[PDB]
Amino acid sequence: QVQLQQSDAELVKPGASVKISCKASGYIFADHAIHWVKRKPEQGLEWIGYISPGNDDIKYNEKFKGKATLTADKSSSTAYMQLNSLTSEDSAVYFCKRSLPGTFDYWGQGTTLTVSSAKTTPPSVYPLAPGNSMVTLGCLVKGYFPEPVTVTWNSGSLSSGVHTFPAVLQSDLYTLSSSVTVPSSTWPSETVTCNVAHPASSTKVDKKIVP
Amino acid sequence: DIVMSQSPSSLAVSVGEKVTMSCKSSQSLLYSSDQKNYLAWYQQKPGQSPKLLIYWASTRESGVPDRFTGSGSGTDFTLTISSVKAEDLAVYYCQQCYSYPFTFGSGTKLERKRADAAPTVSIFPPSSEQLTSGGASVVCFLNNFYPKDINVKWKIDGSERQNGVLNSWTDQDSKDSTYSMSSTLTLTKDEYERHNSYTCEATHKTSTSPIVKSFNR
Amino acid sequence: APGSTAPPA
Ligand SMILES: *[C@H]1O[C@H](CO)[C@H](O)[C@H](O)[C@H]1NC(C)=O
Ligand SMILES: *[C@H]1O[C@H](CO)[C@H](O)[C@H](O)[C@H]1NC(C)=O
Repeated sequence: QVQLQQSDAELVKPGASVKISCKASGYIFADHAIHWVKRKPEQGLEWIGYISPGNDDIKYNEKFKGKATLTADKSSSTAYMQLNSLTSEDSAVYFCKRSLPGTFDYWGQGTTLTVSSAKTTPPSVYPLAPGNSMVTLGCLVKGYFPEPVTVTWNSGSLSSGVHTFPAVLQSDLYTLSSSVTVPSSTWPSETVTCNVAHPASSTKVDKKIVP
Repeated sequence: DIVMSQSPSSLAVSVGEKVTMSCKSSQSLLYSSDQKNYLAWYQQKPGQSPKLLIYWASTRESGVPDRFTGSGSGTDFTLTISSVKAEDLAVYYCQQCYSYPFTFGSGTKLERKRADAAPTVSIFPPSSEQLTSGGASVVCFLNNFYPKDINVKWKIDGSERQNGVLNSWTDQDSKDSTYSMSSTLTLTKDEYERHNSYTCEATHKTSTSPIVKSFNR
Repeated sequence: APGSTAPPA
């Protein structure tokens, strides 16, 4: 019944502004303040401020005064947060949430903000073959932007002993590797393929692992 | 500003056993007019919104299981899970609600205890394709070990190498509760071709001596 | 205010 529906993920350049929305339904919008909370990897949760649309009361964390603007449109039951002069420090998940901790506590689904100078870039995929009863192979997935990518092995049918590692950032571009472990008998006598998909560029790479 | 402190940063818990988590405030959160502590506990699981578990230090929010209990007063607070379940492996944050600005602790992540397991280590030369385009990434996988603490050391021609090494750690595996790690040494083709011997060494509590994997180009 | 909900301090 009660919902806080946030706007879609945002990807922007450093120095840009963004305005995130939070649409309330299933209750009377004016009855509860909307607080904004930043969830940034390795920086837990941080309170930004609130707007109380019923009495037009707005309060900011001092750190965000001059950086964030909170508004509300009562006619559309929507709260907004604008962030200006964006840097990579602003990359995070932003939540709107209702009221104080207690009975009315309720959260939006979150909006991801990525701030980067990089251009959308498909991955280059490089096969990893070795220089035991089991053998490990891999793929190196280099130079893509933005997240995410998905990696499968033989189209998902090689499901076991797969590890796809969190990407690391290098020159504004992401790189990761994926490993798969198969029986020695099956490789190289059978073909092993890593299948990389990058939704943002609509790209699929199928790279065969050659001994 | 009230400073909230949580320890430990993460905790390996035995499923089915009790866990206790601590939170400390730099200032008392006890309001003398109503005798309530303005302290809340939140759970967050990856890709999900925070969920309120506890407010006023000890009041359980609606739809929160009875195995969750908040206690304490003033500056010293505790969240207890009796008989922790796999679904409770998550990050727990305390938040003071006593004054603006609202401030949270840095969180306690619950991970699952299991038996110790040595890593499976494997090293990979750069692909001829990568070399043709002028690059040389040498990749080492340290797969399916427990516990999560591990040290990797690269050696080029017997000599320890620190620069150009990028490491990446998986979150705990949801099936077997192990950890994995990738260590990538990134060189230019020319740098790579100046040396002959590449070694990845992993030290883990499961052995006194390192697991050593190498190749010669 | 104490009327409208807010933190106590
Ligand atoms: C306090 O709680 C009431 C509902 O009981 C409203 O949600 C009000 O907006 C809350 N105040 C703040 C500052 O969020
Ligand atoms: C009432 O005022 C307080 C400030 O004292 C907060 O703005 C709160 O959000 C308001 N409550 C409602 C329901 O608008």
